[PDB]
Amino acid sequence: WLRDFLWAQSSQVIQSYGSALSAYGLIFLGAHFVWAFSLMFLFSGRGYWQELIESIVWAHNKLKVAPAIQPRALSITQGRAVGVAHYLLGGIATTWSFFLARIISVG
Amino acid sequence: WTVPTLNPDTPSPIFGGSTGGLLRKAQTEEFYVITWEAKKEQIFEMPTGGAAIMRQGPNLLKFGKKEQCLALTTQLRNKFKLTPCFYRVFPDGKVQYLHPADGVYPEKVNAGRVGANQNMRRIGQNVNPIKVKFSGRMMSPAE
Amino acid sequence: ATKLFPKFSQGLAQDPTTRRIWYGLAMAHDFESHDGMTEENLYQKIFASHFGQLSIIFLWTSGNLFHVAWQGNFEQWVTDPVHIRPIAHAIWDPHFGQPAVEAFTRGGASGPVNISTSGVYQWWYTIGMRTNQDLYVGSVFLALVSAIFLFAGWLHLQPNFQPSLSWFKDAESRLNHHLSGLFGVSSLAWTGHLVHVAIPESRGQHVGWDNFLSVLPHPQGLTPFFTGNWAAYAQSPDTASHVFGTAQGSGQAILTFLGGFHPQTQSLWLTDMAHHHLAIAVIFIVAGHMYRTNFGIGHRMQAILEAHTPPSGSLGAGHKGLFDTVNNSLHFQLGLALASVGTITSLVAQHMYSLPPYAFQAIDFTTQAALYTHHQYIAGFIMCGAFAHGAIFFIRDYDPEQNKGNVLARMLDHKEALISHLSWVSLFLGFHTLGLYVHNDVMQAFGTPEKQILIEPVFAQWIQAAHGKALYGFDFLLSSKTSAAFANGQSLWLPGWLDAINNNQNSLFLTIGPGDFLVHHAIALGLHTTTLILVKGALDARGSKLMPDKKDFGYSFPCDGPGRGGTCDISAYDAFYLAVFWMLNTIGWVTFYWHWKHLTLWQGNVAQFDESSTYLMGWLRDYLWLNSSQLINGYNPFGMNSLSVWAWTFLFGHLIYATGFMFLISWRGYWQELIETLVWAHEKTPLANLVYWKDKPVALSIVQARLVGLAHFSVGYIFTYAAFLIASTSGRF
Amino acid sequence: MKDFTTYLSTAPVIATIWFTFTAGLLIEINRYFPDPLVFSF
Amino acid sequence: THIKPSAQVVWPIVGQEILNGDVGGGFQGIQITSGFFQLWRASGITSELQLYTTAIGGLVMAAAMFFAGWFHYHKAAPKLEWFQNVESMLNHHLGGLLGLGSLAWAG
Amino acid sequence: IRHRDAIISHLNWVCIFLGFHSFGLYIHNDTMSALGRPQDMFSDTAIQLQPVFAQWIQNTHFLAPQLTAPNALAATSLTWGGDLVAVGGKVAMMPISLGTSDFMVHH
Amino acid sequence: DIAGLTPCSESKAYAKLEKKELKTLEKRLKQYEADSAPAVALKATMERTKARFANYAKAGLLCGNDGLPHLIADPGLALKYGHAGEVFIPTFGFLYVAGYIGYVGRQYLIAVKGEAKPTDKEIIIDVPLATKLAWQGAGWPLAAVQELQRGTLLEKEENITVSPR
Ligand code: CLA
Ligand code: CLA
Ligand code: CLA
Ligand code: CLA
Ligand code: CLA
Ligand code: CLA
Ligand SMILES: CC1=C(/C=C/C(C)=C/C=C/C(C)=C/C=C/C=C(C)/C=C/C=C(C)/C=C/C2=C(C)CCCC2(C)C)C(C)(C)CCC1
Ligand SMILES: CC1=C(/C=C/C(C)=C/C=C/C(C)=C/C=C/C=C(C)/C=C/C=C(C)/C=C/C2=C(C)CCCC2(C)C)C(C)(C)CCC1
Ligand SMILES: CC1=C(C/C=C(\C)CCC[C@H](C)CCC[C@H](C)CCCC(C)C)C(=O)c2ccccc2C1=O
Repeated sequence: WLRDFLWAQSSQVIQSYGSALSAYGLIFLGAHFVWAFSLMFLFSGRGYWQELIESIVWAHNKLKVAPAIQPRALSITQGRAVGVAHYLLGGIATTWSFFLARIISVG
Repeated sequence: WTVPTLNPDTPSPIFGGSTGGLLRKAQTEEFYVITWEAKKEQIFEMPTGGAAIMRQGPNLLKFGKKEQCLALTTQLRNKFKLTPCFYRVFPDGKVQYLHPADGVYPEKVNAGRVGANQNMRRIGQNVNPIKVKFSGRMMSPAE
Repeated sequence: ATKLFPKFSQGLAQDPTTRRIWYGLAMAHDFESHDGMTEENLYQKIFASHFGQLSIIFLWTSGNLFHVAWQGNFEQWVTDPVHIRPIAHAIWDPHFGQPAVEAFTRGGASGPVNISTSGVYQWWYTIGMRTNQDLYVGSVFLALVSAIFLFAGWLHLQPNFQPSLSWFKDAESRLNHHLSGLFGVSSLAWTGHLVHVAIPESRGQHVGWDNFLSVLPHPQGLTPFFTGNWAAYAQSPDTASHVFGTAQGSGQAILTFLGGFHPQTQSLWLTDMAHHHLAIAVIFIVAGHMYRTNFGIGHRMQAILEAHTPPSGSLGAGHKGLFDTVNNSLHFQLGLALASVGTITSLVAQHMYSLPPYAFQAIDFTTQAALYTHHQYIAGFIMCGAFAHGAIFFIRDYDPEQNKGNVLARMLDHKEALISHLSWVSLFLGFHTLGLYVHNDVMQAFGTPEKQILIEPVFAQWIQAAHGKALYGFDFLLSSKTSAAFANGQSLWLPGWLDAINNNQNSLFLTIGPGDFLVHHAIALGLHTTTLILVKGALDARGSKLMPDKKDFGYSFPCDGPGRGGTCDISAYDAFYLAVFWMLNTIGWVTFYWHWKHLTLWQGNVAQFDESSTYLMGWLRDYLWLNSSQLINGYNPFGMNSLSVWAWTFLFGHLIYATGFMFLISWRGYWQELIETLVWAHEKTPLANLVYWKDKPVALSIVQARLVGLAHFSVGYIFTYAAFLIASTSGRF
Repeated sequence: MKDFTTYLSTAPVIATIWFTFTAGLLIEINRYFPDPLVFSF
Repeated sequence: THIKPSAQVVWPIVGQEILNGDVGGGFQGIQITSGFFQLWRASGITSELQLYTTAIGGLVMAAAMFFAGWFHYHKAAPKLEWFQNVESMLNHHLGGLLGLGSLAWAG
Repeated sequence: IRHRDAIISHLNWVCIFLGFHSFGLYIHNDTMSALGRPQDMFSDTAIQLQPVFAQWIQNTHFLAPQLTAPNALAATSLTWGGDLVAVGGKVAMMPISLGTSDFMVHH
Repeated sequence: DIAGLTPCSESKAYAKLEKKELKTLEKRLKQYEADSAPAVALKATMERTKARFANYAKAGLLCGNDGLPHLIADPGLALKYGHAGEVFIPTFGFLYVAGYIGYVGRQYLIAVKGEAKPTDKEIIIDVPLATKLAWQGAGWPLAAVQELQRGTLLEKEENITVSPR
């Protein structure tokens, strides 16, 4: 499945640059981006980002640009939801780009 | 008030059987028994799973974990307004009373229960972990 | 009841669950969290553990030597070292098929063997070894050395030899000795070896134990040394017609200053290596006579630190109180050591490829790739551990009252500025590097490669031209023929240095373009973000606004509950944890850049990198997709070849990485209820409830499964890239 | 329609309007000045 | 059998006119994969005007649905005992929705 | 809810059983073909796991118009078997064979 | 000839790339009619390509061995050899706008701090105030340096820090 499906049938999506299907290659790469971006939310936890955020809020307070709506890290449930959303979006869109770029050319 | 002795003659609610009941922990280490006197027959919710019918009068119920007994305790206290009291039973027959350990429920004062594990300082007045280093076991500065 | 395995922790030995086993496997070397541990006993157990690590290292080198001597072809490799492959060891796999035995029979062997990519062949050939007997003897000697170190570790655990605590806290004599003897006399003896053995063996003359008291390293022995006529030792260097290992164009000098590369090995001369280690030896021996010992002269480091307080207290109390801070803290010294070791491991990597020391290296491409990727990933892990132990210092060893006003407290006083500025740098670099890469991607997609943001790295090119690379025409310092830096070193290193740096066939100061610009800025992104995470964890190790009592919970604790909005991955341990991902990504970018630049150099196709590396579909297609062609065809339904092991390993790492995803995304509480169901199933299944556990099945804890997912992740990352590297480089070359 | 104009003053509607305006401005700039790689004019 | 189904034209703004591929029929656009052309041929459309009026009918029906939501919330909203007539809802969704709908589509 | 433990325990066991006997087959083939033992793989050639039930159903629906659906002129799909329909040179639909690979992927 | 780069006006790979792209577009063009929408579109794209290449070659860009224009980020090398409008001038062209955005945001925040419910003027934008500040913030460098010189740009250490500062 690596060789003869995911590597062989990927020749149409990664060489689509400069052609009509180039947007498919773009959404290939961007979907690979979003999928991996999801891993920032799935592998991590809120308590790190709250402390990073408050060290940033210190810099905003120092320059008198701290917002009235207090910046919080996303909920735990929200972190998992964002992560699964970006994961599904990126993976499904990677598959979408790969499928369509392959099959519009060879089919 | 005095510590009540567990009555084994107390009947149990009408339950049709589950799979969330007792395990080998009951036979080996410990299990728990919760009792309460009901005014009517009410279908309550078992913490193990499924619904059982409590009996009019006293009831008794076995559980493998104290959290189960206190879950049912808050359910019977909040939804049915009862006053249950549970124990800890050991397989050798030793019974240990647990929840209203003074007679009244722990959120209410009793005028004579002793304060334990109370640090009389502020949480920021705790020492640094360098001062409690090499105290034998790994020890928190709260001690 | 109470168990026996965690002898070092009685709280774990009373655990009725499977958590005892894991946490005892993972608290074994945290000696300061042991039961009944004192500081002196801590230092002593660490002394013995260092002895054990030394013994293990030396046994490891002995095993490499032994297997190269036994199952390798070293006597054959020294004959034709540009066309014979290095054999690591032989394979006895009863699972092999006949095609696999037919396929792993490489390098002139009589059976299946593994092609060495560790470079030990080139190293051992450079330092004077030409025989399998030499490596056999070296293996025996290093195993005896390992035995000696093991016996010493047992010995210095004995009552009359158990060192005192102050002996460990004695830093001035340890530093003096580890600078003079361990560093400079070791370099002196290595220069003695080079001069006596390695250089004459490179000049064809065999010099072994049996004749090194009977032959001379120089035709005028030691007369030039004791009469100050030291240039006589740079008399007749090796010519450019020299061939390594024989006496064709040999030369008689032993301490030259030629610079550059040997023309036949494309590696450094052994003669300026000897002069190098000689100068290093003298400098380290003079440096080792600095600190105060039992002889009345020297420095006391506490005095240097306490005297180094600037006026205006721009540093606060200066370094007052830092001597007792570093001396009484093992995590501080460990973090400094890991910082320095990782930085010099990065130096080893960045220099061993451009200035390749070992003969017939730079022509073994897979060896170069493996060595660089290896030492870079080692450096990344070591540098992450540095900050991790800095955090553990802040928690376990830091005293705010003994560091009252010094630089180390001044860090914690302005920690928010450090974290926020590191965050700004990371944010800017990521925004802009990704933006430029996506822009070039879109321009390639829209058929217009001429609209890319191709920024010429003129700063690094200016540096290279200052080093004498005339490709860019800055004509600045060493490329300027009419300069002072050029005219002064012309009787010295310069001729070879410029012949080696203006040659575009070696890795010495490769020419760079906008792809190099973009990927160096990606490297900056990774470094700054990794150190952001790590520095943040170290500084907020003691407290945050979400948790100001974090020091009271230790280094690695799971969380502070769902309260106060949520406190998941709030420890410093989890900051290190999240930084390991960004480190693996940083080093992956680094090694991708290295491997592709060198795959295009070795194939003569640097134009492919100069064109495709400016956009990320170039990196995907022309690097990852293109160079995977032989790897994944290592085995097909038609058959297999020697790359099948690397294909299987590739898929192996792809499995392990993804398996770490399981411990990384799914968290404990789904699995604990699953295991509750399985406990019911086992207790109620007939003929199987007869068999019962002694340790209660529980799910992996939070911190534990974090570590486990990180380990599966790192192992899969590393194995996948190692397989890809070795297979895409060994498949071509 | 004080409440309706308050609604249009909300964060997402104002962001939609402002980014629609910004994107349209950049788009019309890139139409009337195609392929602006450098500042030559 | 020769012309690629396309129904999305891209504006020529920043170079994305390369996405207007040579699909066929003297056309330049994005080759759609939703299968609307086959569905329309199977419906017997054979004219772009019928698609135009179907679009206008769809917009009319959309406005009708939104008017219906506003009505059945703000003007005349049903009681709980109306929703709870699942017997009627099933009888109707089976006779008229899926029965009469299939009958009309058969017609 | 009273016997959810039995439910989930048997479901867990079947998930483990299927994971092993469906993916470890792929791992076994990877290990065999990597070791150079293609006669030890799970293939249509070495160790056949033929999907005989689905093959029988294919043949039962291919022969359906002859016996069990006499008023049908042909089968519902050409995927059961028989002749292919090719339109415009391209294959519209043709019989689909199932072998060991299909067994493994279905599992 | 800064870093060995050839100017794009005399670069050969640059011209080869122009010819390649135009050859691709005319290859697409030959399958269409004289005056059709695809033909006019491809002709317009060819003209845009020709104008783009001409304008990049006119602007004095430096091209590499690949024929692609390479930008010069160094001021001093850009100001000397006439490449300031590549990275250097657009640098300040960006920074004006970016500090303008940031200063308008800062001014809006400081403005809504004083109100009764300051958080509701952040989910619901006070568009009058926002537009007034967005118009009067065009002098953000002068006002920013004047707020900096008075000491009223930076908050004192009333900032919320942590237990170990
Ligand atoms: C972050 C990195 C980055 C950078 C530096 C650039 C830079 C650029 N891109 Mg790339 N791009 C990026 C990321 C990036 N992009 C990403 C991530 C994508 C994928 C979405 C793209 C996709 C992309 C495409 C598809 C195209 C570009 C284009 C461009 C160019 C645009 C020039 C322009 O619009 O002139 C604008 C010039 C100005 C002077 C406007 C400045 C802003 C204001 C208006 C100035 C103020 C004046 C005045 C006071 C305003 C009046 C006030 C008003 C309220 C009335 C420039 C080279 C175009 C191009 O040709 O590139 C060569 C192009 O076609 N980019
Ligand atoms: C001359 C006397 C002397 C010597 C030789 C040593 C030597 C050593 N001591 Mg000892 N020590 C001494 C005096 C001395 N010490 C004194 C006086 C004290 C008390 C005051 C101590 C107290 C002490 C403690 C408490 C410990 C040691 C330890 C060690 C070991 C350091 C670990 C190691 O192997 O890294 C040596 C590594 C290097 C030399 C490499 C660095 C050199 C350069 C910079 C690296 C780059 C080039 C590289 C070498 C190239 C490699 C190429 C190729 C070969 C691969 C080493 C064996 C530690 C140990 O291992 O315990 C057993 C330890 O825990 N020492
Ligand atoms: C000279 C180097 C050095 C030294 C002496 C120490 C020493 C110590 N470290 Mg530090 N550390 C180091 C390097 C070092 N570390 C590096 C390089 C890193 C970054 C990777 C860290 C990161 C780190 C953290 C984050 C923590 C420590 C901790 C500790 C302490 C206990 C270690 C422990 O739990 O043992 C037991 C450790 C293990 C059993 C390791 C788990 C297994 C590893 C991941 C290997 C798995 C690989 C796998 C088997 C490969 C299979 C391959 C196969 C599939 C083919 C101890 C003081 C801990 C501590 O002090 O607690 C407060 C702690 O929390 N260290
Ligand atoms: C592809 C995956 C990926 C990406 C993009 C990032 C990105 C980032 N991480 Mg990392 N991270 C990842 C995986 C990833 N991470 C993983 C797997 C882990 C392990 C859990 C971590 C752990 C980690 C830690 C521990 C930290 C970070 C930090 C950061 C930030 C670094 C600053 C930076 O470069 O800003 C540049 C930002 C980007 C490149 C991403 C934004 C993308 C574009 C530019 C935004 C706009 C797109 C578009 C217009 C919007 C469309 C949305 C909508 C309209 C549809 C940045 C957001 C650090 C941080 O927060 O410091 C600031 C930090 O402390 N991350
Ligand atoms: C313009 C006419 C109008 C007006 C003034 C109101 C006014 C009101 N409605 Mg009514 N309503 C209307 C039309 C109207 N409705 C219609 C047409 C429907 C049918 C859908 C409803 C259905 C309805 C329900 C079911 C409810 C209300 C409620 C309300 C109250 C507050 C609603 C609110 O917060 O709106 C602000 C909300 C919006 C602007 C959301 C609009 C969502 C639209 C319909 C869909 C857009 C989706 C979009 C395509 C997604 C794009 C994705 C993006 C990322 C690109 C208020 C009394 C609520 C109420 O009484 O609670 C007390 C309530 O529960 N309304
Ligand atoms: C490649 C990644 C990977 C792998 C191998 C697994 C594996 C598994 N998951 Mg996990 N999971 C993953 C990613 C992965 N998951 C991710 C990314 C998520 C998203 C969060 C999840 C979420 C998740 C949930 C939510 C659940 C699982 C479950 C399962 C199990 C079901 C299959 C099974 O038991 O078959 C048997 C095992 C395998 C197929 C694994 C491969 C082993 C092969 C066959 C070789 C065996 C080696 C053999 C013993 C030789 C040993 C050698 C010796 C030297 C040690 C299994 C342990 C389920 C579970 O535990 O309940 C059943 C479950 O409920 N997983
Ligand atoms: C957390 C912490 C820690 C850790 C930390 C770390 C880890 C750090 C690192 C750091 C690092 C890692 C650093 C690095 C640095 C570097 C440097 C500083 C460099 C320098 C350089 C130079 C100076 C150069 C010079 C020169 C040149 C330029 C070239 C040529 C030659 C010469 C020499 C001239 C500890 C434990 C301590 C504790 C506390 C806190
Ligand atoms: C799935 C889906 C879809 C589609 C769907 C469809 C297309 C459906 C259809 C449906 C239908 C198509 C329906 C129909 C219906 C109809 C009706 C409902 C009618 C009625 C009528 C009536 C009611 C009448 C009556 C009468 C008359 C008038 C005659 C005489 C008698 C009587 C009275 C009876 C889509 C993809 C888009 C999206 C997703 C989902
Ligand atoms: C990155 C990350 C964060 C930090 C993400 C931050 C808090 C929010 C991300 C961006 C927000 C949405 C700001 C974007 C801008 C605002 C919408 C306001 C608009 C202002 C202008 C840009 C228009 C978490 O809080 C988290 C929590 C639990 C598990 C994983 C994670 C996690 O991975």
